[PDB]
Amino acid sequence: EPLPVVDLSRLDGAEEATKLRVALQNWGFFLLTNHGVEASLMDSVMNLSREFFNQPIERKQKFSNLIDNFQIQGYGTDRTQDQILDWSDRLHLRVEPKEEQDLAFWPDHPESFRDVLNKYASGTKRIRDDIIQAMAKLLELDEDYFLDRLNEAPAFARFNYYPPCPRPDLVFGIRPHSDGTLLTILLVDKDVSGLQVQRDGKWSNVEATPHTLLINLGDTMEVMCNGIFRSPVHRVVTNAEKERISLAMLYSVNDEKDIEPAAGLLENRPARYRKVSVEEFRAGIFGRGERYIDSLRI
Ligand SMILES: [Fe+3]
Repeated sequence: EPLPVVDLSRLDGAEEATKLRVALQNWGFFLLTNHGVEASLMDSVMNLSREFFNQPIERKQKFSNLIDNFQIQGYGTDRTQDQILDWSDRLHLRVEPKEEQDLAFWPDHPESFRDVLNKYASGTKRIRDDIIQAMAKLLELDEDYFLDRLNEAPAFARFNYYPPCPRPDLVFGIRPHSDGTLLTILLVDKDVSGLQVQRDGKWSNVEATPHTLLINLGDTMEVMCNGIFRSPVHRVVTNAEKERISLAMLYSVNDEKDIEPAAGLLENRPARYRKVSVEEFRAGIFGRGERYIDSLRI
């Protein structure tokens, strides 16, 4: 079976909005086409990123994360826990709110890197709003339910470089996990991403065609939608033949309210998840064998 394709051009109107529902229900991931981000900007994100990661280690470490919160920023794969078996180099940048940016962690070379990221992040923010408004409608909440919870909310840019692994094995790479976000927007450089999603025990490949985006909702959305849609467990395996690049835009909600299923979804529909503080939600998704939001089922 093929990866579901969702056309942002047509996301109003039952035909394409229902395609989104059957993709959220069956795959958890979907491929987004006609999303309004120009192809040459996506190319630049990928190419300038590759250029940043192919530098000598000394240049990259000038942006290395500092050590004295949970969401570490800068260059490295630390989480006294460097993640050697990820087989990956990483750059993590807080992009939103724009006020809270810290340019000491943004690469100054290639010269365009900052401007290209900020340009691409304006496009994915708009995609986030469109996707999330469609979902509110699917949930038969009103258009702007989440938009209000998305004000001054954190958004991170996670850049991944995966050099080839001569000895691929499942102990290497990104291990099975669900995202903690409200929404995740992923940009990959090639038609081999290594990204896989577990559906009813089975792992399926998630591949992007040229210049499309891979979207999934995270655990924040699953609690808020009372599990009507589920945050998918996924992993990124290693590759012996090619190098790979990706950028994930990681969209969370703000500190204001608490994380609980939407009241408008609760008498024949009891709440599947307990309410908890955004501060306790963060600590639990960063905080392991068992999956955090399971401990919220009740
Ligand atoms: Fe993930």
